[PDB]
Amino acid sequence: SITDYNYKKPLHNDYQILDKSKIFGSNSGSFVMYSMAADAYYIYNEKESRKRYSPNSTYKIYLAMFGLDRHIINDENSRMSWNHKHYPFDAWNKEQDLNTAMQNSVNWYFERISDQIPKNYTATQLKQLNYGNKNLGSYKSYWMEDSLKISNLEQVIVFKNMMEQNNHFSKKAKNQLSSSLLIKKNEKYELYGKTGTGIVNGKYNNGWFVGYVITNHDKYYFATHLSDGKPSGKNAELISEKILKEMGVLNG
Ligand SMILES: *[B]([O])([O])[C]SC1=NC2=[C][C]=[C][C]=C2N1[C]C1=C(C(F)(F)F)[C]=C(C(F)(F)F)[C]=[C]1
Repeated sequence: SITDYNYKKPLHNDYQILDKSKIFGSNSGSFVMYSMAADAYYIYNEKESRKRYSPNSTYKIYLAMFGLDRHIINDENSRMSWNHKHYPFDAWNKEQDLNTAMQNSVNWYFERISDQIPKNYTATQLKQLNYGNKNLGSYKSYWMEDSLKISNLEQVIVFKNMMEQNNHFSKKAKNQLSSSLLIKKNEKYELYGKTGTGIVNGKYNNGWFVGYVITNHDKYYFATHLSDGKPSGKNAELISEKILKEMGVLNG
């Protein structure tokens, strides 16, 4: 409870300090990146990077993986019919597959997955993944400004480990998840990721962008968290992309 707001485990790694305060501007937060070739971490605002926040829609990454693992969806059929409930976003008011659900951050699709996953399986997975505080609370949308929290630094460690280590998750599930996360591809790179946005009292409280980049030469996992200013998922994405471009990760 007391420091389940904080990730205190140190890195058995090389960790390079960054200054991206100019790109963040009047936004508060942190940026973490890991290079697979260097096996090294680059961090802006290491202090903020270890403070745990609700993952919001970034957790859909994991609900997707859990849904694939448990065969709730698969590569032949990940489609789910709209139940004819009018949401205030037209992209939600229709049938979805994993790709559209992930792209448009359709809560009801991922809530429908969560509803079919037994709590004991989720507790086991968060323990094995080392996902943040692993706090499931009431087990009702626990990832949306609720009990479950994770740090920006952990967003990178946990995602990298889940994808890159040989674990109980199949390659095909990781591949289908990856496809759902692809944002941009040109001759130089592929950019994958997921936004998250928390809203408290009609105001932005918490912005995320978690993802990875494949180039010709390397693979980088990264995440941006915004705690203040204009802390939206969209804004976290723009900041991520400016930082990655500057660092030579994104060309073209
Ligand atoms: B996840 O991205 O963190 C979920 S975002 C989310 N969930 C809800 C529930 C109720 C009301 C709003 C809401 N949002 C925000 C949202 C956004 C945006 F604010 F983040 F921009 C955008 C969209 C969409 F238009 F579809 F792209 C839907 C919801």
